[PDB]
Amino acid sequence: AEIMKDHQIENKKKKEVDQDKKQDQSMYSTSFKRCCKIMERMVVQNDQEDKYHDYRYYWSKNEGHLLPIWRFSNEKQRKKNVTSICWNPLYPDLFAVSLGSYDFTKQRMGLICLYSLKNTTHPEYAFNCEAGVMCLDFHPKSAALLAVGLYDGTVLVYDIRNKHKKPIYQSTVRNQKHTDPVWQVKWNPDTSKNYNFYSISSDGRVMNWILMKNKLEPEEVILLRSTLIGLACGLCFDFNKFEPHIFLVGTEEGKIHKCSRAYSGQYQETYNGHLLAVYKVKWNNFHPRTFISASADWTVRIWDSKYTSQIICFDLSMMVVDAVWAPYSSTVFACATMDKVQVYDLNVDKLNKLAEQKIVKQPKLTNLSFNYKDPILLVGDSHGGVTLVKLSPNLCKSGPEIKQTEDKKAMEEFKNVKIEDYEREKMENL
Amino acid sequence: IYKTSKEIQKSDQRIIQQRVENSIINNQIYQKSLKRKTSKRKVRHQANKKNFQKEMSEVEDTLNRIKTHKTVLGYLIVNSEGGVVRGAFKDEEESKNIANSIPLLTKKARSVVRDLDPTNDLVFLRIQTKLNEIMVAPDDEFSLIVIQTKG
Amino acid sequence: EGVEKCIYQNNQIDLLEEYFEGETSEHVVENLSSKTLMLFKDEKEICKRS
Amino acid sequence: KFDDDFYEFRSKIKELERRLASVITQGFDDYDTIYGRFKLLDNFEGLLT
Repeated sequence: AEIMKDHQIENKKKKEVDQDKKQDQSMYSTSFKRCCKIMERMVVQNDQEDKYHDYRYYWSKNEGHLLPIWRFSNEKQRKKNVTSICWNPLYPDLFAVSLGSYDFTKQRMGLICLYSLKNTTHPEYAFNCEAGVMCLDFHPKSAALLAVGLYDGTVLVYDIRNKHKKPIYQSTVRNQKHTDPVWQVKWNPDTSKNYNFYSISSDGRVMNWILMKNKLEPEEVILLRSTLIGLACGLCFDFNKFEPHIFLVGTEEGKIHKCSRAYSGQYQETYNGHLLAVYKVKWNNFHPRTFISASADWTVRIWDSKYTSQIICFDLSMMVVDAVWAPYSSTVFACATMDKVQVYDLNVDKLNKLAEQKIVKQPKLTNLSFNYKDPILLVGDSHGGVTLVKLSPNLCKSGPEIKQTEDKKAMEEFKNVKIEDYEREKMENL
Repeated sequence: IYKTSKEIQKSDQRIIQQRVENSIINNQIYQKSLKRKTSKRKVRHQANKKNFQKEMSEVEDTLNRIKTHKTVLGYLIVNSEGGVVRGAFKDEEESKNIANSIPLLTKKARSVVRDLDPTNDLVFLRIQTKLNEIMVAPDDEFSLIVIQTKG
Repeated sequence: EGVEKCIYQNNQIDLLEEYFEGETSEHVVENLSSKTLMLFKDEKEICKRS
Repeated sequence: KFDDDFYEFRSKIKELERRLASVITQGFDDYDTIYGRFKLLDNFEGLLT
């Protein structure tokens, strides 16, 4: 205290106005709130200690084992479907799943819930929306920025930091918001031009949204556009990490189209392999010009951008809902179909699925997501329950010899090299 | 006109209370408290009022949720001055004993942490007994104590 | 061994971290606003004077 | 050999022209006035590909 008196710089704040009010709810608010939040997690931690100990290190030859650990769901939100799932770039523990309503004929309000790994009893953040949220995404540079896509094409921007929880930005008829439903929404990595928002509507008009002050500016990147009436419907869109200009957009028609930001009215290439609408198209990690697409027709196909046809096609009796590449290692992907989730590694097996599991018997899986930080897969049920399953240690990169050649470059180069070698083998077979 | 005048006065009072509230939804606990303090001329009515004595679900809601959680005997808040702000236990004797005995141990425990490093201050303390686990969260304004049976 | 067992449980998750602690809302849309402070007008002038 | 280079060069000019069409279209929408849009046309009067 004497030292503070000696040096009167930045006098301590936190003036004791406090809460007062005498009775009927004195104090019980910010320093005390942190203690209560810590206490709730500690009580949950003791009960879930057996599960928590297994999650930290249970440690799960061509075999795969998947174990569901916890399921997060709300009885009130049981009608809502899981739909889009995302993980904050800044914190591996925080992942947000935005509930949405499928089947079209039945429409209900969708609640966006961010579930922290520390507390699984209830969502860390709860958001109420007029219509079900089709897609939810997090900006890579800032965890707080959140992109939300809802029915009637409304685009919602939410900041986690804001206490009020009202949408930071919205899309209106004057802002040229697209019609139908925006199935896929993504955040552009580049921050030079403020913040760029990419949204693909059911009508089929790629929309680029730039954050402004009390206003949003929308720019149409491309038009889906043949003896047919109206614009082609697009159910998904993805941007190659290696090249920003080239982006792949899926369509309801069933033909995947590679697109370039520079040419609004031109298509770089078109793939006619799929016979039904492709639910999700994603570029493979650690390699360029390669991607995996999941379609309504129950087949999963891996394509090469240079080629006009899918290099490998996987047939599943149950309809395929979505396919996601593994962030940790290339040539690893997970497909969830009719309560069955299957993970395939090209090196481990040419065609046979390494592992097949059913995390929840009662509900169909709306969507599945992959965590970059650890080998944990999030699966979303039809009832909105979200369950995370940790993958086995049998599948790993640089597996022929452990710690062989000591190549730091190989983690981001040998994986790229391995897919090319695998790709060459497919060409020889065909 | 006297009644009319009275009505007008009431209206005026109501307006003053609002200001920040701006009518609309019943909203906020903090706002209500402020109104009660500063001006006590008028109270109640105005709008729906949501749920009575529920200014904020989040700290109050979280405390209710932990109490509802299975295997938790109860959560008792201890006032900085050896007092029970809120008590939630099956037997008064256990709550009364916990209310006086637990804070004294935490203060003694805080000093033990304090002796090793002066800058370091107690953030959370957990004592595990053979049959029960005791968790105490200490803050200058309030202390939160929860007893949960080990699984 | 008992001390080691305690170390493993705490190591799994920090359990005290606060997501987005401290940092505020940052950018927040602001509407431009105009507030008339006062009005000055001539009184009982013949006709009107601009 | 020169003819093969020309075809490769022909694609490059088309790529250059395609980018110009996009930037030119964005600028016309942005001005929002007949006088402003016309001024842009005069600048690119000899630049039409």
